[PDB]
Amino acid sequence: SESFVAAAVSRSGPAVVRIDTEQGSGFIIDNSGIILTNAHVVDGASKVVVTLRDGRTFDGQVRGTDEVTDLAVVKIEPQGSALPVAPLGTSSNLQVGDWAIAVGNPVGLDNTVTLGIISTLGVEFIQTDAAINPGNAGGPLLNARGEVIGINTAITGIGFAIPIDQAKAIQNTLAAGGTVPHPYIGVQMMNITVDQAQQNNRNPNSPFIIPEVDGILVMRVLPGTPAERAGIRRGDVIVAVDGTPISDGARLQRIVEQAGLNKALKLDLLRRRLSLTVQTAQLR
Amino acid sequence: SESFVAAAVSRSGPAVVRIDTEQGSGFIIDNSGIILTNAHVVDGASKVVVTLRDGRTFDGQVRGTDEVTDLAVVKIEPQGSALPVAPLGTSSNLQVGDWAIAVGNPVGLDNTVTLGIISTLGVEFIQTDAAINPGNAGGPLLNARGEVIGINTAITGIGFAIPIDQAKAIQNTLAAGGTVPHPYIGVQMMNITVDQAQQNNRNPNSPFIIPEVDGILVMRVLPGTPAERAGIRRGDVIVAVDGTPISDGARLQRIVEQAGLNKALKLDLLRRRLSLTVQTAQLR
Amino acid sequence: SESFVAAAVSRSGPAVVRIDTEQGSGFIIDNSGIILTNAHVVDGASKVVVTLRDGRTFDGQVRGTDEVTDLAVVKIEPQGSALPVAPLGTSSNLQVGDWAIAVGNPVGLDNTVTLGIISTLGVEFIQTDAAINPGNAGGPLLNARGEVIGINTAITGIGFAIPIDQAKAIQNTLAAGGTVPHPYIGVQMMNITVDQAQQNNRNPNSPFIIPEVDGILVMRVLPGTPAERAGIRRGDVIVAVDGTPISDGARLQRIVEQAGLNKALKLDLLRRRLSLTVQTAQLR
Amino acid sequence: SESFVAAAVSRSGPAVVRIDTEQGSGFIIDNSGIILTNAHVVDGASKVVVTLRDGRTFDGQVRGTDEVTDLAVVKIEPQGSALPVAPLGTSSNLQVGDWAIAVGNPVGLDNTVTLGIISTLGVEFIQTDAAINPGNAGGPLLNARGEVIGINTAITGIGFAIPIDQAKAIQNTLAAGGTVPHPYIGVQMMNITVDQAQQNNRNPNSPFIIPEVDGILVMRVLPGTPAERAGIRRGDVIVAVDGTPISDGARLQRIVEQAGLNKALKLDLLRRRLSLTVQTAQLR
Amino acid sequence: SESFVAAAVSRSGPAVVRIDTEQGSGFIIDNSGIILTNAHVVDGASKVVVTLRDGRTFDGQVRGTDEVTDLAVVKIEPQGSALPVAPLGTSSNLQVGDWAIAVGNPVGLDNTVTLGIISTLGVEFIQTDAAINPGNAGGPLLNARGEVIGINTAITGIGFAIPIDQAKAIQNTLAAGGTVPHPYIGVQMMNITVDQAQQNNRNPNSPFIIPEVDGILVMRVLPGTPAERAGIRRGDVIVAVDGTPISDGARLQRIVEQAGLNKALKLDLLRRRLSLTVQTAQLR
Amino acid sequence: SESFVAAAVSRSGPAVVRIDTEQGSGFIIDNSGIILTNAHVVDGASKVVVTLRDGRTFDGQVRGTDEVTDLAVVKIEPQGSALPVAPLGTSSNLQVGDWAIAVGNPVGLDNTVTLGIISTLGVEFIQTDAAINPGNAGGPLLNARGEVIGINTAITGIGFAIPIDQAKAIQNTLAAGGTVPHPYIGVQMMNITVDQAQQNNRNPNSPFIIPEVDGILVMRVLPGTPAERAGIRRGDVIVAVDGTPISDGARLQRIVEQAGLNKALKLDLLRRRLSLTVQTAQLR
Ligand SMILES: [Mg+2]
Ligand SMILES: [Mg+2]
Repeated sequence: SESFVAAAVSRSGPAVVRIDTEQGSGFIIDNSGIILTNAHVVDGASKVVVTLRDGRTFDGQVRGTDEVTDLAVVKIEPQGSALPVAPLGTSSNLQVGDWAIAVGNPVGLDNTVTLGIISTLGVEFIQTDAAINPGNAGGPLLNARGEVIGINTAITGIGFAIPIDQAKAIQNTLAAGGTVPHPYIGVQMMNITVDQAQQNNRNPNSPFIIPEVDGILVMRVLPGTPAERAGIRRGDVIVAVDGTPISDGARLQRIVEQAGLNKALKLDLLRRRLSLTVQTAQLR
Repeated sequence: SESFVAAAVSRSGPAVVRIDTEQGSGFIIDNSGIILTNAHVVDGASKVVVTLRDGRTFDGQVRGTDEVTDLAVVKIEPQGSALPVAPLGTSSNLQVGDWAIAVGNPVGLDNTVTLGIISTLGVEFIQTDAAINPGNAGGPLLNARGEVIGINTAITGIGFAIPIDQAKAIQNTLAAGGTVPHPYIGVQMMNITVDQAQQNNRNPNSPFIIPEVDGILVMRVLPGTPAERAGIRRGDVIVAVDGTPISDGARLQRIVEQAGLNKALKLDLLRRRLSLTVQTAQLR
Repeated sequence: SESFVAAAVSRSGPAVVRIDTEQGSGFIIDNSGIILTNAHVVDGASKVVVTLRDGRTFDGQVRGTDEVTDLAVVKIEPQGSALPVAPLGTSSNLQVGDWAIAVGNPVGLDNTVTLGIISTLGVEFIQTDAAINPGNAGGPLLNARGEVIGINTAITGIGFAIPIDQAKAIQNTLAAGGTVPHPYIGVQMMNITVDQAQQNNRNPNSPFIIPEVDGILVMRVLPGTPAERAGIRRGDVIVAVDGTPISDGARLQRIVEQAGLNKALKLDLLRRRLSLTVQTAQLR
Repeated sequence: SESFVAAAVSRSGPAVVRIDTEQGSGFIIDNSGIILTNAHVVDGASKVVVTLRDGRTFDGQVRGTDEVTDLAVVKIEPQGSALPVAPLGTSSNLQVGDWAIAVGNPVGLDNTVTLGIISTLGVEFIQTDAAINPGNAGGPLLNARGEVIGINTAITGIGFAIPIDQAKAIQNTLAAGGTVPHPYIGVQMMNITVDQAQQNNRNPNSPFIIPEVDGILVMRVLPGTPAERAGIRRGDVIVAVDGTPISDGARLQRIVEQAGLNKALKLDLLRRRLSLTVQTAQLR
Repeated sequence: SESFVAAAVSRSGPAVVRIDTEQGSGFIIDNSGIILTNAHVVDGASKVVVTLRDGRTFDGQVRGTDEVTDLAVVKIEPQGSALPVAPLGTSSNLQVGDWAIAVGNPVGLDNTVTLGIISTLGVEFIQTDAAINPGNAGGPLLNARGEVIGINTAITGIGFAIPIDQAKAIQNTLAAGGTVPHPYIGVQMMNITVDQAQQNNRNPNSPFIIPEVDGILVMRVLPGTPAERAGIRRGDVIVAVDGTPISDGARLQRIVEQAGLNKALKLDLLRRRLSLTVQTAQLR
Repeated sequence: SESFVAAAVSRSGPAVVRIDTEQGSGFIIDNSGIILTNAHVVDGASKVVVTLRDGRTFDGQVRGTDEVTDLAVVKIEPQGSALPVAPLGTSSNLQVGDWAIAVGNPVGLDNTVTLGIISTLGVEFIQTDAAINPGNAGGPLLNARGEVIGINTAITGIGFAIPIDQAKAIQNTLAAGGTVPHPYIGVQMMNITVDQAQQNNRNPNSPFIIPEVDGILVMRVLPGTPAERAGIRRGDVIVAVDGTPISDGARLQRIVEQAGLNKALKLDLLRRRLSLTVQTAQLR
């Protein structure tokens, strides 16, 4: 009778809510009034209005946002009949080609639904060709069974969603109104190849000579950052973190994250050879 | 062998025609030469050319259009072999998430087909993420079985279709060349909340003070309308139709429609308190 | 467990490669290192870099391109473990409405996948509503079983793909570095109807009077072509090829192709009545 | 003490008025309330408001406009103190390089003045590099002595002015509310040279072959005109008016004007050779 | 030998300086290092570099700016040979049509000079058609004798200059680093006519009914102003200042200025009839 | 009777010609048919048509162009009545503020004239606020007496003219069809200050560290130039030509010009310290 899409919607779309600050979608994940959405939906208003698909409206309190992840948590007070809940899936089970259903509640009285698949898997955003629109953003992304596997964002036609397993790791902290830790050092960085460095040094108009190595080229030192304060300059080649050699910027990020906030890291750089200690700080 | 899409197409795509005035698609709904399409396809030409998927061309007479609904009826003369017919479904059975197939015949010799789902259900347009293109517009929107459930229009990526059950109510009148009745009074109107009226009255630069009530705020009086002729002004709050209180613009529309053409309605308004009688007229 | 999309991807996505000249996708079609892609991906670089989904990189030699078809062949040297291969389907079995899966490898370490259907069938491009993006272009278009039925191009939302059976006819020639033959004469041409010619001649501002016939109107003589060299002018009506009457430009194309390169064709034209011989030349 | 500009302004700027319909400048040319301005200033309002530099306001009646010349006449009722008057010069005495002073009264309480020279002399517009602005348009253009030699228009930096001697020929008719005669036939026409016709006929993509002559090529037949009604077509070469040969479009214009309204002219044309009679009509 | 322009330049152009913060022109008005320019040239840098036409460079201290007037004063230390000085004229002697010469020193080693006239006389800006360019802005505007009558700004082709007599009234205060007083109340205001109020009240879509009077219509209440704090709303009609009736916004401005800073004014308003006291504050 | 502008025009405007290749102005400078104009007017056509203000047309031969100066020489054959000639002035006598008159002949039958002054004096272009338009470009720029002091170009409102004394130095060579020598080395170069180099080195994102000196910073090495072939790189600081120190790019240009074509220059550079020999080549 019903397609599998209409069925998944029937499972999880009741709990998809409209969110208005004076706008987008979110979804209730616990009978106690915990609601997930995007930071772009709510921030920086601390007061929102939630509307259930059934037309019940609630005074929503923004519990906190994490701009780095584009996630926020809103709480409402469960009065009267029980709040419908969307069941959460696991995004680590996704495969490219899995069905993907994007549900909004932009009006408050019905769901908006679009269908597509998982297009890419890496925030490590899920990519999908399920059309993602305003108002549909901040709503859930379901798998074929109707479980939440992600949170739509309005970021072609390809759309991005925050994997659910990332929200599930951040949810406690955001509900408590705390700051999610995001350590960084503040450089735009690029993996540099020796063929790329010799190629660079052949060009009379490259901005700077590069020491013909496999490394992490500092492309830019962001203002106000630990990297600027440590004295790092554009054109520096990062050759290793403390001891371990590196040629991959993505690996450097993971070393900085595993360090934590307010940790000193020692960097091996070429400018000459130069070691500098950077104090990780919170990305803002 | 064939997917369900290819099957539905085989059922109803024979009857999808190309329409040219010197362009878009339509479909034959009766063996006697009755064809449905959009008003935007044909109007305001009274003579079109119809081409069947099989390459037979016919001199088409536009029987009439309804611009308010975006619907038109074209008739051809069934000579020779029988005209293929698309079977009509029922749009009141649709659910969000149901499959949706948009078929055109822009060239005249083959169908254009796109696949998506029903995205929203409210003209109360069907929304679909089945890509709707020029030339594909005015063609049918099928369900998974191949029955017509709507009429594509070229109005993201989200597309709009006129539900079939609306055409089926208008079809006799348009085929006879009559005017479909569309009574209105000629106001852009907005539901006003007391928190919205107090919020409005807090702003030194709101255009006008609003009497702090739940009502229908007149946002604009359209020129040449029954509302202008009755003396209604921007900033009037409609408080009730005759007797019945109202705070919903959508409800006012339904009262005006249920009235009919050339009917006097009594409006309760705040400007002071003021009653005015409006004479419904045909929307054009 | 896996949808049919995820399964087809598992079948053929291993062989989808990233292609970089200093960018797009291609796919290995033979264990000996033969790779297909678009001409737009590679041309006019004769050296590219191929990356398999598994992260193995190869020094790719562009074997040749055919700009008219938008096809190119790249060869790599199969060292070590065997190159994964995508199985080729047959595009003459496609029907509109058949599922269509567009696979890229833009990064080199994973597939990009989008889902849609066959939208049109006529280069006679496959049209699909499977979203086709940069980086996803030059990759394969699969059927529901995972066989290659086409080659994506970045040419709405509707996308174009080169049918596989066309590549399969060109592949030997391109791999050998030869030129695919594309004979033409160099006219923009239009089928002219007597109602269209009388309609034209009614307009005081038509550029030229047309002899009120069914023919092939020469709309433009391209510079440097066999048609310019034969003396053909804009406004000429082609009435027949040698002996056979013609009113269809598409038929004229097929007569010129069946002729071959450096073949004289005799054209019957109205300007007066005038016969001219054109020497087919290679389209560039 | 005063430059010659300030002196000319003192002479004629009192009579420069502001004109508002709910805007631009004009000037009083007779103590009885006759005011000149542009058609663009006033049309198509029949009621304007005039303001003298001294702040006196008058209810102005538009007496008529001539859109072809961009001239209009406004009348006011001289009550109280006498209306200041600008003295009229003669534009046939102008030479290129003569000083030119453009005066407006956009506000109503002061003049706007700009200085430049006569740049070109051919409506046969005076060109000047005296900056001509909105509000300054419709005001007078003075010579170094302060006499009106033209009427500014807002048509680089080069500005256009209607020569005074043209207004002086139209003024009686416009004041009486009559229509100024402007006979025409309705063709965009071009002088054609034999080198230009042979050059044209060499181009395979010229719209039409031209009979290799010195003539008046009809470039376009305007819709609704005497030329369309006479059957003239684009690509016709006009070879002579009745009897007199012609190769100059500007000469043809003067023959049509000297004819008058509703006069039959016989045209010698090449299409073949063809004579057609055209009935001059009023340009609108 | 020299035109009068070249002579005036020789008189005052020596003292025209280039001003750079890391740009525009200024001029020395006193042998002690006092320099005038625009606020837009310098603000908000407190340190600039001055260059004399002779190539001497000085470390300039910005003494203060008045953004409302677009004026600033820069001081340098007169070492060595005496600073050249431009003599100041009087702008109250200007007449429209007087010659006007705009001098810059954008490079530092020569003057830029343009010639035009005084176009309008009302900050009450001088308008001129002497071309005013970047780098030429902040330099002096001379009369035919070479005296400074204004200060160019880069605010068609019409240019604006600050009259010298306004600078001369502000110069002491700016040199001392004080704030020039600019009292205001914070309303966009419009003179309203009874024909304009009846015309307004005829329009069903005017934002508000106007009490059919000659007054000062409050068009907007600027945020953060004395008018917002006094409770004035858009659509209020100001009928009088304390006691004196008013229908002219320009007159209200002069009453507020003559009041001074931190003065209470009583306003007669229609909304009903309503009196409100406003506390003048400094325009920023 | 006539202003001084009309008089200068009468002196030199007869010799101002229209130039068409299938457009702009030029002027006859010798009774033997020598005509000056801009390179932009004619190049790269070797055949033009000249029209005298009196309506005589001549077959013009382009004798050569110098793109670096924007100058060209056209020759015609003096048949019949004598060619009118414009007398040449001397641009080294110009002063800023001197009157300047720009004359064109765009139509062929009259002059276009605009008036302004000399705005700047440095190709070392004359700047003027005499409006310079298409068609007026390539015509002469006169002084108040009517002598040619420059050649208008269509390069605000400020216009550029080539000083006559530069043409007079190039004229023989261009008339003979030779190449004017323009030696260069091919660097975009900038005077660098120690405060600018320390300022640069403070910025973490400057492309390169600069050795804290007064020099000539190489900003860019143009492709295909003597500088690229000598191995000069972006970021090099030129410290001296052979022996003589330099901190001024304009001085370096004059040393290269005084060298001539195909001369070796020795450059002192910082990169380290480095000397390189550059072979001057012709600027193209
Ligand atoms: Mg889709
Ligand atoms: Mg000017």
